[PDB]
Amino acid sequence: ALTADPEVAAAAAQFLTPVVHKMQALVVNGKQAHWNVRGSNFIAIHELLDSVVAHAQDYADTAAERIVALGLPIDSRVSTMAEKTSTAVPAGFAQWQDEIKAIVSDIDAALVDLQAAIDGLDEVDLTSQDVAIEIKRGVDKDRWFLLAHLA
Amino acid sequence: ADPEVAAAAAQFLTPVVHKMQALVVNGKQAHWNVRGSNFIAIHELLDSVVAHAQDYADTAAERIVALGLPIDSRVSTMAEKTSTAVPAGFAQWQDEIKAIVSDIDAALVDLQAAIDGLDEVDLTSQDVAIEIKRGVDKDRWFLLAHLAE
Amino acid sequence: ADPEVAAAAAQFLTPVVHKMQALVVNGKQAHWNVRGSNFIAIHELLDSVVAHAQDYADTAAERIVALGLPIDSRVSTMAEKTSTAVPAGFAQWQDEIKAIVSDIDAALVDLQAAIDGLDEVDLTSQDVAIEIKRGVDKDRWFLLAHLAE
Amino acid sequence: DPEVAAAAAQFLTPVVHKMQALVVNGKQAHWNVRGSNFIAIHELLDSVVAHAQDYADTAAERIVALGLPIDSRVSTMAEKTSTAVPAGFAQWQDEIKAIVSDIDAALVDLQAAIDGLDEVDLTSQDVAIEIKRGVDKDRWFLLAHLAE
Amino acid sequence: ADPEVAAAAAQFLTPVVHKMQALVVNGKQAHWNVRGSNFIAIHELLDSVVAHAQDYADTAAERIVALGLPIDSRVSTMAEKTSTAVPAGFAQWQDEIKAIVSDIDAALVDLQAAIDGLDEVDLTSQDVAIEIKRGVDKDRWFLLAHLAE
Amino acid sequence: TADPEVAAAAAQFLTPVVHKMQALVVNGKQAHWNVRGSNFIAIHELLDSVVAHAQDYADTAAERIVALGLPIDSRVSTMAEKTSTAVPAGFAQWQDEIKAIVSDIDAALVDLQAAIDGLDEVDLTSQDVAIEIKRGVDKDRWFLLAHLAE
Amino acid sequence: NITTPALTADPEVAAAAAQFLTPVVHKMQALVVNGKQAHWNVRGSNFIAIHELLDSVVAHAQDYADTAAERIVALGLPIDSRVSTMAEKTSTAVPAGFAQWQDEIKAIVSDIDAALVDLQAAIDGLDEVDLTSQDVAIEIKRGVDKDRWFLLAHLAE
Amino acid sequence: PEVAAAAAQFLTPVVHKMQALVVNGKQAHWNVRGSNFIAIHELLDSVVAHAQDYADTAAERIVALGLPIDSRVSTMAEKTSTAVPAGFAQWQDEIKAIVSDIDAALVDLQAAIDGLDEVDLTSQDVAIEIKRGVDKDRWFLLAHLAE
Amino acid sequence: DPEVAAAAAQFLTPVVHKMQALVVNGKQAHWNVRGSNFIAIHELLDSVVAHAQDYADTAAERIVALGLPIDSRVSTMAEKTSTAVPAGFAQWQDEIKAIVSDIDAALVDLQAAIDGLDEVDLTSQDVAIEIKRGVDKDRWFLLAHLAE
Amino acid sequence: TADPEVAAAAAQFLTPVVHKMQALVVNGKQAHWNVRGSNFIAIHELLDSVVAHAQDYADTAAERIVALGLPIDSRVSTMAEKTSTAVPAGFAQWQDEIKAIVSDIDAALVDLQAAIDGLDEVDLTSQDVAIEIKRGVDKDRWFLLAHLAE
Amino acid sequence: TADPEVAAAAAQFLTPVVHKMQALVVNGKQAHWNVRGSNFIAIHELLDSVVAHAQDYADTAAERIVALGLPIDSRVSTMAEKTSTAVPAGFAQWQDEIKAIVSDIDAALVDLQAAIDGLDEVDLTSQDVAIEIKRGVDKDRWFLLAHLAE
Amino acid sequence: DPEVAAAAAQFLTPVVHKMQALVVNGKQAHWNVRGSNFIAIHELLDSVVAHAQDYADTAAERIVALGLPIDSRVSTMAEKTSTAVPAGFAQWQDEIKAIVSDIDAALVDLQAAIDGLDEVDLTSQDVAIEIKRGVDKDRWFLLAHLAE
Ligand SMILES: [Fe+3]
Ligand SMILES: [Fe+3]
Repeated sequence: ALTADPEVAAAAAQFLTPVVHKMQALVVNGKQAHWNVRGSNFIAIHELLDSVVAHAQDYADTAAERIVALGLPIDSRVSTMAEKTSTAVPAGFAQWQDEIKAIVSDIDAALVDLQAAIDGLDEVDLTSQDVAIEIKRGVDKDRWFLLAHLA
Repeated sequence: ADPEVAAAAAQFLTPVVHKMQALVVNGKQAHWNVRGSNFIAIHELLDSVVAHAQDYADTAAERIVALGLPIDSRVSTMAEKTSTAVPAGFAQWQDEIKAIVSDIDAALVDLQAAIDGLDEVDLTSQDVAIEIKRGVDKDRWFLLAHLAE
Repeated sequence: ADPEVAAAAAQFLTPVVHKMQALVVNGKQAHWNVRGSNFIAIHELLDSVVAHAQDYADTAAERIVALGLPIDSRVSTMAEKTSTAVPAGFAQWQDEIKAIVSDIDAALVDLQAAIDGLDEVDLTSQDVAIEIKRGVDKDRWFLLAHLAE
Repeated sequence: DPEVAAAAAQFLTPVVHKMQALVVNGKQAHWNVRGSNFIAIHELLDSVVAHAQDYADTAAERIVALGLPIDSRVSTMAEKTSTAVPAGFAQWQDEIKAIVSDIDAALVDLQAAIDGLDEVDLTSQDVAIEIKRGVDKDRWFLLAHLAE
Repeated sequence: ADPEVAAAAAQFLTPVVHKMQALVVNGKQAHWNVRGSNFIAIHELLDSVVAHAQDYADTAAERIVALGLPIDSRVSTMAEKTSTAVPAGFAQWQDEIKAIVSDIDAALVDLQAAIDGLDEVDLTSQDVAIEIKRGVDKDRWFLLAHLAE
Repeated sequence: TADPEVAAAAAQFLTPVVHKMQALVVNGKQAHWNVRGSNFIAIHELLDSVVAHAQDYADTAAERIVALGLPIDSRVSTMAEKTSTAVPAGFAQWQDEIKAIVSDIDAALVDLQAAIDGLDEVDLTSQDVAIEIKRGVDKDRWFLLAHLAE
Repeated sequence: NITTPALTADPEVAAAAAQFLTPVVHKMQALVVNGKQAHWNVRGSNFIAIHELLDSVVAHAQDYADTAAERIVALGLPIDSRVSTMAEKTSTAVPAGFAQWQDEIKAIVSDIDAALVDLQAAIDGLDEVDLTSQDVAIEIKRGVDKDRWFLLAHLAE
Repeated sequence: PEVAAAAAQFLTPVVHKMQALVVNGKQAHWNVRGSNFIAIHELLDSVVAHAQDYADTAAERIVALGLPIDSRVSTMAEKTSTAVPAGFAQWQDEIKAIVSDIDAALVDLQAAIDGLDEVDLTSQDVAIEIKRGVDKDRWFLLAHLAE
Repeated sequence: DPEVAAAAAQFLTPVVHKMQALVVNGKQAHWNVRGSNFIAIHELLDSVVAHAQDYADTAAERIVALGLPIDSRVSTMAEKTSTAVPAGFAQWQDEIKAIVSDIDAALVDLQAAIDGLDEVDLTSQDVAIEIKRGVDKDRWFLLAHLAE
Repeated sequence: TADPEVAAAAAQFLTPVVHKMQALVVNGKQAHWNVRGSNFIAIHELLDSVVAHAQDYADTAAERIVALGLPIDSRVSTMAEKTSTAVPAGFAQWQDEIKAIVSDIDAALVDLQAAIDGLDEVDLTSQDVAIEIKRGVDKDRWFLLAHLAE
Repeated sequence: TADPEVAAAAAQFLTPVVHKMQALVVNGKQAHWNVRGSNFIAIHELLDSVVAHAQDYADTAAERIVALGLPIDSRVSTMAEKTSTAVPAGFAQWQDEIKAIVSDIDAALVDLQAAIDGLDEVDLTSQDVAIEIKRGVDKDRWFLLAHLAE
Repeated sequence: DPEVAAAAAQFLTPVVHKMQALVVNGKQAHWNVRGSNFIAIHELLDSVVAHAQDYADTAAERIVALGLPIDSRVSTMAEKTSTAVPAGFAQWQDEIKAIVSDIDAALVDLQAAIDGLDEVDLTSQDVAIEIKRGVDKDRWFLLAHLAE
């Protein structure tokens, strides 16, 4: 996809690439939490986590395709993703409160990156900014549904 | 209940979870970055490879957990245990297919070991491995038939 | 037919029909009577268990009938052949879960014996028992996961 | 008082037992039915079973919503119900007569629930009236086959 | 017509409209502000209670309008005729359940009054109240079972 | 982590949106039930869709507030203090129902436009919620109003 | 052979259903035919809204005829709703050709009014006799009362 | 007016007979008895839903061309007759009675196809489509008596 | 014989142009219609547009299926068609009359196709017949509103 | 190394299954069109369901052989050479169509059991394919034959 | 009382169409399973759609014959005597699968046109069946052949 | 402020015209496309067409909802619009290139709308941004085919 302004494409890649890596990692780590969660709220949190993962897969895809449509590649191979990301999700079985605290922590780091994209794209490309804004609304809502459980 | 039955099954199935889950991530990579004369049909087919891979990853991982054992499928553990030929950047559809087929071949090696090895251990977990192997053998053919020429 | 092939399946699949269909009735009982902080999630979870049990009971019974033998699964015969831990009246969700898992664990013994017993005799009926065991093992995990810690 | 909750359980409890028993004995007929009408009757019996399970759930939960438990364990249900459904294979005409006989007994309980709840609780009465409309229709779909 | 039939419908169903419509708004209040260990299940359950209450308000109101009489359920009038135990802000789920159960109990008084009052007047409008009462009694149990023991 | 000031300022802009939208649900139903006249079925139906949109908008705005970590007071008593309606008490011709609901919508549009201008310097994510609500509300207003054009 | 289960299990309750629901079936079934006539022939400024609203009134009337008829038959007595009988037992204000939508509405409401009289008589006559059949009449009266309002509201005020 | 007139001449009998078939097929559906009850009760409902569609299609064809249709119950009854029994009947007899009503409708359908042929091929297509469906329905019914 | 394809192209091409034009001009009437019947007519015109797009597709694909190109570019379509749809806001009665006038012109061409394909290609003729059935019905749905 | 015997065995054991399932589609359609008598609608529909299942089993078996890298010859001419039907050439009573279809099914079950036996030692993934087809076909058989238990 | 000529003409002109469409299901599946090369997935899928359409057309044309009171013989053995295919025995490139399929479709179209012309004086209802099948087959043929336009 | 509605009409009007023209020229390309990618490109063009028709409706109804008419008659649309889509049969690479060219022109107008609405009306700006996001994506799906 060409195109007209290499500066617009370069800004989208710069601000949206970290969003892709963190959303795609949240699919893999969210799956881990969903399989390994235990305790009194299992079925609800098991299912809430699968929701979060479905959302994160869709956000990863939207952000990535926005980049590619502007004519730049994205490297989101597993090795790259793992170099660029970190998770607090436990290695094995864990009580639901603890999986929520871990997922909320990964969500918090994605939000830092989404907010950086919103500010960064504001004077360069409002169309790519809108992608980060839409992702941010969905993630802020997921974060509330997770965290409401701990209050 | 024999805990070595569950542990042995987890040992056969864990590589399948790691490889299927990496196939989801690396297939998305190929789905985003593919170019060339067959773009739309391959971009769509890779997405359906990915959706199958995610299901197979879920089926295998929840067999392990149903057997009572945890599964370490964190991003960090997955990268340590898997490797991909999917290119880093834009690539022609033939090259994307070849690389996804190579990742699949390595998954089929672990599925065949799981099928052989579960035969003496746990037939219900064997069946999970056969079911994933049927589906994966079919994706492999859909991909490879494009290069037959 | 081979007269033994049919007789082996009635013998191994019959107790699965009886326990699966008893699990529909006692599942409903738990579903109606369950109380406490997790009511809505467990009320629905149990409904899902009942729906699976009903499907599994049909699949096993219809496999037996397809091979040409009758099945006696009247209320009276089922009560003779089955037992339940589900309480008579209101009970906290933890206790409903333990009671149903107990009932499942008994079904699992009969499924595993059908899997072992069908192995050199009728692989088509063995597949029925395997397919039912997979779903029952998963329903047991969803129930049991609630009681960890 | 609610002696009003107690009346629901008295009049609706029989309904839960007979409907729930109809799910099991209905499935028995469905599996074991034979002969020239197999597929229409096998299907129709599966439809009667689905209805029965719904009615059992509606009656039971009406009782629980009022505050009283229900004992519908397999043992209690067997003690309080009887079936004419044959132990094994049987012609479609015989399965019908057996099932209609099981329906006729439930209908007796539903009518006693309608009459009994009339001066006590119209909301529970309405549950038994709803179930009786469905069970009356099921009985006709079955029995019209033998009309002949 | 006989104008006393429409008049008794409006007299006994109007409070059902006001309290069902109020339960939609105050239900949404509790749905948004609910907090604690059971959040997702209770947040969803309350949304279902709100959807039922909206349907019930509609059914009762259209029965009145179909008999030829108007209904005043503007916000101002509905606020004069109803009150709520739902808190102004964030609250634990046990407290939201108790507040909403309180509101349901007042609507139940009015439903039973309609059922009794419409019995020698209009059995078609009586049936509308009976249908709403069946749904509200079930909703009430779903909420209240979470608090039991 | 994240500026409580931003959240607090955003809740202030969105809170009137929630009260006005939730009131349009109740007032719109009022109009839906009591509307009369030659256009009854079309307008009775349009009002139902207006009510269903309004309820979604109330839910999106309120959920945005709570996602920012703040409570929302939308009890009936509070909503009645902060809102008023032109919808008649009883039976009304469809022309009069449209003019009343348009007047209620117009007042919502004032709060919406204030959210949009004010959130531009506070939170663009919250501002997008208000923009999405105003696009739908604007459209609903035209569908109502086009009827009176002649 | 045989003979066995009775087909008409309660002949007095059967007879009450047939006595009170038969007129319901004939008028509901007639409403389907005459509703379609109005649906086809309606003209004027409200054409499309009215054309469609008449189509739902027709679909309701068909389902109510079916519910009423199958209640009678389930209880064990036949129903004669052949075209010749329904025509003897029913009449319509619906015009023979094209008619403006207000006049179609008035005609349909007049046919619904005659149906409502039969439904109220059924609700009253089944009251001490068969509450299950009564419930069928109540359910139909609720939906017919609502369709009457939808039609009639158009002519207010 | 010529095409409108031809449409009215040929499709009007189709409307009357299809709408009658709805009412008389409903009668057969309620009152059918016998070893084949469920399959025939359900098959008769499907014939009734087709007949209602066919009436609606033929009727709107006439009206779209500018002529009214009188399909009130009194007019339909004056123009149609049925062999459907007044009460309970065995399914073999409901099928013979319904196939009789259908044979009558087929004669009017074929007349409409022959008569619209020099006049209006678009109205003629309505008659053909109805006939295809009604021939199929007649076969589903009649196959049951083939032995 | 290449003259089957040529006849279809000859009789179906004006049908594609007028149906495609009706999508655009009907969208125009859809956006700009005002007055007491707004929502009903705004919806009805969307439905006319959806049908017209389908008719255009069916006719054009019949031509291409027979082996011949179709020139339905905007520029060509505009040379070949005219509309009475007003430039701006108009009352619903006026939108209906202007769309009925564009439909009447489409009917002249459909009828010429039906007559012209009669001795040549009954399969292409069936395409014209099917489109004409649907457009005759649309015209009535519009016009009935003005009967009074 | 890779192993060709796994593929050749699948083709050996699954190919009769493809041809017999595919011929059942065509002969089952024949019985479906030409069936007559007291049970016509129920049998006519039943047979359509058996044909839908048979088409699925053919596809499943074929694509298994293809996925393993080997071609399948299932042209009409080849299929006709390798298969045979008891279905009558013209109209037949439903009891006779049922007997003819059950006979075609019985022959296909012989090949499925040979495939299940033959694949046990060689390729359990393909064996599974045959087991799944056999469960469906065994059940189709019963639904048909139950009508003759009379 | 029914004209024996109407039935006989429909059997005469529609029976070849049933044989050719039913064969196209079988040979189309063969092409679907065995196709290869750069357009695999798009043609694999396009062939399944042509197979489904061919099955629907087979059904429609056969049911028209039986509705008129005549049986039809579409057993595998008869269908094979009466049809032939160019679809290859094994793996083939997608260009050659398209060409083969088009060739089978061209043979069906000559029979469709013969039905349309021959039913014109006898039975317009049966001619309509042939007309409808021909519109769909002419479209399938275009979708296949346009790939070879380069 | 009627300067708002006037801004939306100024900036959104070229969007309505070029999207609506893309429907007609997109159908032309979809009908006439040929070559080794026929079915995938035939289907992709139908999807671009369906998006374009929705983008046109969204932009036009934004203008109308603000209280201004829109002239999108065929004749006005043709005056304001140009296509590079060939008159007849063309290879899929040429149709892609022609359509992409038509999409590039729409994107200039979309960008002018985004930039021009920024200080006037953020609600109409958002319409243009949403349209631009979908149009950028469709352009990529088309153009990725030509990367070799
Ligand atoms: Fe999972
Ligand atoms: Fe919400």
